[PDB]
Amino acid sequence: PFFDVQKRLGLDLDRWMTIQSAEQPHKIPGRCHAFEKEWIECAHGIGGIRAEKECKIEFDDFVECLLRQKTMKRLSAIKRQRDKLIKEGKYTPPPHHLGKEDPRP
Amino acid sequence: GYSMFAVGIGTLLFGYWSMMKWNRERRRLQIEDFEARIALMPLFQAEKDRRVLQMLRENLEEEAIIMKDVPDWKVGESVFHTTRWVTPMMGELYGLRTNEEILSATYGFIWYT
Amino acid sequence: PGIVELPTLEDLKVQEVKVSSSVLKAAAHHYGAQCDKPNKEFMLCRWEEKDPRRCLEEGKLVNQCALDFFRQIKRHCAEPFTEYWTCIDYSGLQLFRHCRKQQAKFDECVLDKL
Amino acid sequence: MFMINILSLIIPILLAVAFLTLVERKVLGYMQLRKGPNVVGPYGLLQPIADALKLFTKEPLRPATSSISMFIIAPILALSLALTMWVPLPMPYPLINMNLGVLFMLAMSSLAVYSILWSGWASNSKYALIGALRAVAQTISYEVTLAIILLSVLLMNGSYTLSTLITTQEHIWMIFTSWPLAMMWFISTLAETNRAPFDLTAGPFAMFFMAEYANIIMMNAFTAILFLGASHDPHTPELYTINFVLKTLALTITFLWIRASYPRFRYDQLMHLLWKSFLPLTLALCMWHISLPIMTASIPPQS
Amino acid sequence: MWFEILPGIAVMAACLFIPGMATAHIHKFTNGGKEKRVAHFSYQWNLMERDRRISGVNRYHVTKGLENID
Amino acid sequence: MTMYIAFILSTIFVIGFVGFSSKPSPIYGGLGLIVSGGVGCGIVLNFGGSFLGLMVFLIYLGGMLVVFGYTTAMATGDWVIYDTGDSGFFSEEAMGIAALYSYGTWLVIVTGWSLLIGVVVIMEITRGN
Amino acid sequence: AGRIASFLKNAWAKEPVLVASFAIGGLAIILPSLSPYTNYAIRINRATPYNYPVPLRDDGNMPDVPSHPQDPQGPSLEWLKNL
Amino acid sequence: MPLVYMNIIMAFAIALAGLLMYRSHLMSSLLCLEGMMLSLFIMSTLIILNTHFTLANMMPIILLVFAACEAALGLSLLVMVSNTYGTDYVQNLNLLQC
Amino acid sequence: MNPIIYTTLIMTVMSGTMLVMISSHWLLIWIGFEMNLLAMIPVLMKNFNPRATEAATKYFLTQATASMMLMMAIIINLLYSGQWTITKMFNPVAMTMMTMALAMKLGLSPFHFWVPEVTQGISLQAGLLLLTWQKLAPLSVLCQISQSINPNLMLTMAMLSILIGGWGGLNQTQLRKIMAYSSIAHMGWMTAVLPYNTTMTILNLLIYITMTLAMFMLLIHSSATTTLSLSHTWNKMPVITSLMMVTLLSMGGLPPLSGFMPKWMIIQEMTKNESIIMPTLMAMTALLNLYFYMRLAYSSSLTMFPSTNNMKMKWQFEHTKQMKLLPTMIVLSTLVLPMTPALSSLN
Amino acid sequence: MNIMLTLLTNVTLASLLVLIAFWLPQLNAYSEKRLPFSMKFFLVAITFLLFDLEIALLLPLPWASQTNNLKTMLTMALFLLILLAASLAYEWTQKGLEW
Ligand SMILES: CCCCCCCCCCCCCCCCC[C@@H](O)O[C@H](CO[C@H](O)CCCCCCCCCCCCCCC)COP(=O)(O)OCC[N+](C)(C)C
Ligand SMILES: CCCCCCCCCCCCCCCCC[C@@H](O)O[C@H](CO[C@H](O)CCCCCCCCCCCCCCC)COP(=O)(O)OCC[N+](C)(C)C
Ligand SMILES: CCCCCCCC/C=C\CCCCCCCC(=O)O[C@H](COC(=O)CCCCCCC/C=C/CCCCCCCC)COP(=O)(O)OCCN
Ligand SMILES: CCCCCCCC/C=C\CCCCCCCC(=O)O[C@H](COC(=O)CCCCCCC/C=C/CCCCCCCC)COP(=O)(O)OCCN
Repeated sequence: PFFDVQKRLGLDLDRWMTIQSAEQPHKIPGRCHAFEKEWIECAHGIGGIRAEKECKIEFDDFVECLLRQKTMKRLSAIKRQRDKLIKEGKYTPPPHHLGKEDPRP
Repeated sequence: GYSMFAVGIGTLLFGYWSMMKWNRERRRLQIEDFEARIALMPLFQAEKDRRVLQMLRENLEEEAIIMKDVPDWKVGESVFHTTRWVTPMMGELYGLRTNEEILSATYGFIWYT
Repeated sequence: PGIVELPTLEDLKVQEVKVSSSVLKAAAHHYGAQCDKPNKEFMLCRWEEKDPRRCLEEGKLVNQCALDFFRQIKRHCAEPFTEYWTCIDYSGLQLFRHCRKQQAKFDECVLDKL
Repeated sequence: MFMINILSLIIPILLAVAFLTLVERKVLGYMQLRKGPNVVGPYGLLQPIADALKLFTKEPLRPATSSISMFIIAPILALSLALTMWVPLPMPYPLINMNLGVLFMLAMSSLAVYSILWSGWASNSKYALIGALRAVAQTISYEVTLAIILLSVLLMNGSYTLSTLITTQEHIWMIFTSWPLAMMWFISTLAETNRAPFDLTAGPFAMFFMAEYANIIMMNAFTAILFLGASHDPHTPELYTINFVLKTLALTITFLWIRASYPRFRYDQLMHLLWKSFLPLTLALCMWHISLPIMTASIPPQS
Repeated sequence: MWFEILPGIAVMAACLFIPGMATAHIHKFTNGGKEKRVAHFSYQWNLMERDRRISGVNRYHVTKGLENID
Repeated sequence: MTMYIAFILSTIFVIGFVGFSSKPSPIYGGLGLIVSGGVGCGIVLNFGGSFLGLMVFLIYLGGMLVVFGYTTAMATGDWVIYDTGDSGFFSEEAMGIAALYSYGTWLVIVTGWSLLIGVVVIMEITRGN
Repeated sequence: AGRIASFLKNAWAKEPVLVASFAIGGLAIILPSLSPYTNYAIRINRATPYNYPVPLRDDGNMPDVPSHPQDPQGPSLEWLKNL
Repeated sequence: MPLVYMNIIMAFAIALAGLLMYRSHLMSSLLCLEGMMLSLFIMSTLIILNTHFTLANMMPIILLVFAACEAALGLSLLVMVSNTYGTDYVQNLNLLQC
Repeated sequence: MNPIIYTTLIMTVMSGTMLVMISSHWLLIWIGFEMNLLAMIPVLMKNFNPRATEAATKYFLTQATASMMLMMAIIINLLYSGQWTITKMFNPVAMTMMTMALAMKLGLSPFHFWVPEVTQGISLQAGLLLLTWQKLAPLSVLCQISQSINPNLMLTMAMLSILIGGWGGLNQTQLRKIMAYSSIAHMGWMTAVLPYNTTMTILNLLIYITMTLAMFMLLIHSSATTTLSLSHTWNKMPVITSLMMVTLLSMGGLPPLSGFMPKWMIIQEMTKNESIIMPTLMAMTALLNLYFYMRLAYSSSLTMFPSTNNMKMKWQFEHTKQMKLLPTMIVLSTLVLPMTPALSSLN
Repeated sequence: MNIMLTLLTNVTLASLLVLIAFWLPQLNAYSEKRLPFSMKFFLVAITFLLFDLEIALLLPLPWASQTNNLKTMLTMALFLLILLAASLAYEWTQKGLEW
């Protein structure tokens, strides 16, 4: 099946592209560098089953960074409630959200 | 026959030498420009941090005002289990702002030609 | 899970540097040479803390130091600097190569005065 | 004030390709020991207007049995590509400043063959289809060498930006750095636009003619910018505009001269010429131009 | 004689003179008498936005000089 | 906001895919494929990947679909997933793509060998006999 | 030796394009390993600052790291200026 | 998961269904395969650019190259079929049967 | 074709399979699959004829569809977890689609339809290579992700494959179609033990490869394609018919022959996981394979079919080319039961 | 946005001019009265496609020159171009470029 020639010879044929946080050119960081680093360090040398059971918090944070489903849900809820209130007329946006603010450098 | 080839090769060599000198000068000018940018960076970083924090604070104030009636809402609740600082998305800053600056922030660099 | 903490708007109030990008680029080299210590302290703090909320004081310090630098420039070498940054501003790419003459005048003036 | 800029870039190009026909007739006539059109108007100046009026008032010979859809689509695509292939060009400030201008020009030039293919397919004739197939094969074959030469030359520029080509050739023309690539590029542009010695072949006909001549002028302006750089003073762009226009006109006159001074190739002869004389030399010179900046430590700046 | 070809060519020259300078002039008129700022690499775009926010008129070409430093 | 321009382009992409998926008159299905490819390149360019979009528009449309048409004729919600910081004084996509020669030596080797074997295979198949 | 020279003379006739292409390709392959300026090109590429140089934290045992840009310690680009 | 990814996967599924429908004209089958490939390219490009996975920017180009090669191969086979039958109808390939 | 070109294409096929097996990146695995498919097509078309062309185009269509499905699964897995390494799939939909892609590549039912026709159209040499070598990459990939595969899908596909192979083998007369259905049934047997023990999968793969290599070499030695052409063999080389009958009995699972080792062992493993109904069903189904193997043996060796006069001339000429490793293949496929525990070598 | 406006203007102008040229002569009433399949064309099309793919591989060279791994980048670029040349040579010697 998997004949690990690379680890036997220390060649690094294709291991540099496997993860986001592995020696990017000009040290350009990935969007989720910190979360991936945390999860990788949590799950190293632990085994698949134990990594799945024990490092679930880090993987959940990593997936949240990748897809941001919960952030989208929260923003959508806030926007919908604001729209409902502005339809009923009990809420008025501040000048900052109307373009009348004073911008800063 | 030999003269034509000699003339061509001489022109090639002269062009190569001139381009070598000019390209080295361009390298030096590029390094100078990059050093100017490096010198100017920290002020821009400080201003960016201040602007991001102010936008987040304004969004938090508006969330506190709006979410007052929602029963189970916790104002300013993080969605990450960790307490580490997380860079906000475009939507986390410009979520409640007007649409024109939303478009500017998300598309100005790509659309500027 | 948890509540994020954000500094109050009174903590983010500081005297902004209200000069344009071309003006900043004109004096970028002298600004980097003279104002190096607060800038380096702020940038090291930014890279070590990995948190914008833990580096507000250094940001205020770098703003104040830049304002002091520009006040000195305004006090001593206002006119050569004005010509230099006008020339830098005219170009689309804001190239230093265009007007080395004005740069030389500004450099000699600021070496004479400060 | 952007639509004004687009119109002021479009209309003069159409007028230029209108008067290019008159200029070509005059040049060929005087090279053939005669005069060109000199009866209509002062010196033939009114000839293009008369030709356009005659073409637009003549009944079209629609086959009435082919696919009208592609028949009307093909001139649209040809003219649209010919007009849109002018906007990246810096003279000296491009209308639309793009980082990857050269790749955009290459992509549009590659798309240009769809008009030929669709016109041949919708012509509803086996002979027209065969002619379209030969034209398509020739165009794609020569565009391969066009692309290779373009990247090999740009290796000394630093990036794909067209404006930077003005900065690279500030002190010396790129004609001296690499003349063999320039000559092969000139022949490739001749063969791409179906011009002698490579021209084997009312309304839509005029559409296609304008598209072809606009492509001629575009290719020549691109060659002038790429290989014959002009000094650019930021405080007076009129000097650069005049120099660039003069070089483009010189190259167009050279095109007409070459058409008037040579016989024409066969199809197999030109295919052999490309595949067995240009491509090996193109690969060798591309390797040489890859290796040269590293050899001489003269890598161009931008990245 | 041969110089009779010159008129028509001249017209083409004019028809090729019109675009270039036109753009240049527009690029000045819309941008306060200066060259249009090019923005590659996404760092110069941040500079343009900073100038736009600094100016107070919402135009980047309005340059606030040293007189604004108080 | 531009009526969800990313969503408009995605819907037009889906419409073109439906149009050419019915497989009517393979030349017309081809035309639908060019339309869909142009829309997809528009999506990629709008997102920010200029080089990859131009790569599609050059390779795919200019060469590969053109060869397809040649052979046929011979026969009978958004804007929220984006970033916050800047890319510096370069384009990240161009640097990552140009890292093919300094990092991806293995990828270059295998792709070149595959292309050479593809040439050999095409010659062997089309030889006939 | 004689056969190789005769073959080269034969190829230079009736096939100059292939001879020129092979000569240029061979030169482009061979020459960079001999040119002394390639290390200069590598050094020039290395000396271009693309990212902000993050300062190190002082601990009193860094004599080679300058405390100010003007200080003599650190790499110098005088060789590039002389080029 | 935003609507753009959903639309791209929907396009891929539609192209797969078109490939598997098989009315006639094997050229249409090849066109459906290449539509699936184009959808794959778009989706991968969006995913890689969104997360700033810099070193993965190589992946689309490589993909495209290989896929295009396959297309070429497929076309060759199609040609031979026509050269044996005079036309490329799918129903003509019925000599071999289970 | 030219011998050098044929050798180069064979090296490229083997290199693609090796790249699939030795790589830890999904993109590199997909590249290996593409290289294998690209170089495998001319091997089918070495003897040009309409049947070979049709078989090659069917194979190309199926493999291209499978590769596209595999790439889509890789894309979804990357989307839901930014990982390129071949490990736990981290997504149910991606795992399902990748399982279908690998089933298409392998030939498991209901994606089995292409195997009999492709085997029938192409030659014996091409068929031998396709039947044994092709299985190594998809099986390695499946073994590498066996901890994530859904047992229901794999088990039902394996059961369907065994049923379909057993039923379809009864009707066929041509030997190549019989071999195709035999391969389908053997892969149904082999993929059923993937969720439990991959070592049993590898052992069954090795035993099946040895048996089918021996049988295909015997069929090439006595140039017979249909059943009657094989029946004529006894008049010239009776030893070949006897060895072929012994190998056929081995392939049916009859003890103490080697072909009994996998099935038995596989059953044992599924009995350790309290799976009792399924092994019984697969055994009673493999009885059908045994039946049509026995019919072939009756036709070939155990009875003497009528001969032809011209066969006399074939008595005077000897087989000029001898294929090495045929006796070794026969011995390894018939008399290696007593060394069953060597499977602990994690072969 | 600017490029979209430019493309729309170009297409609109071309379409308007084409339709007016098609319809201006239509106002005035008037009388109003295969097998071959050459293989060489397909072969040249396929060769162009494959060389286009190799050019697509070669394209990022202008940015590949600034890597500090000049030896490795140079080796890889020359390897790609050598493989392109070898493919052309194989096509040449086996009579793949004949009409
Ligand atoms: C080792 C076994 C040799 C015999 C078996 C060969 C099996 C098939 C041949 C293919 C295997 C060749 C191994 C090449 C692996 C590439 C990685 C290794 O070579 O290191 C590279 C060294 O590069 C070398 O120059 C590779 C050159 C090899 C390519 C030239 C010939 C290849 C031919 C292989 C067969 C292809 C078809 C046949 C062609 C004749 C990396 O360079 P480095 O700078 O440290 O790292 C850069 C990354 N950073 C930025 C993180 C530091
Ligand atoms: C008929 C039965 C099959 C016979 C097969 C042919 C026999 C001849 C093969 C010649 C030797 C085979 C291998 C050559 C030795 C060097 C290779 C060695 O390094 O490989 C090791 C492994 O060695 C081989 O696996 C063992 C080969 C022995 C096969 C015989 C077992 C058959 C059992 C039942 C029949 C009894 C024998 C009958 C006579 C041969 C490395 O193992 P490792 O990389 O860490 O793990 C990879 C596997 N994983 C991924 C699943 C974990
Ligand atoms: C010390 C290191 C130096 C590095 C080496 C670099 C030096 C290289 C020296 C040689 C380079 C010369 C390459 C030039 C291109 C070669 C093209 C070629 O050879 O093809 C011709 C064919 O070319 C043509 O005939 C094309 C004619 C097309 C009509 C155009 C007529 C030319 C007149 C127009 C002037 C050209 C303008 C060029 C400048 C353009 C300005 C932008 C030969 O073909 P055949 O005669 O059939 O022979 C092959 C069979 N044995
Ligand atoms: C190791 C470097 C390789 C990379 C550099 C070259 C890259 C690109 C160039 C090669 C492209 C492909 C070449 C394909 C070769 C095909 C050969 C062939 O078959 O052509 C022969 C003819 O070619 C030959 O004669 C054999 C090869 C010709 C010479 C080859 C090279 C000779 C030596 C080169 C080096 C010279 C010495 C160096 C001098 C240095 C300066 C002092 C048949 O002629 P036809 O055109 O088919 O017939 C038409 C007329 N009826």
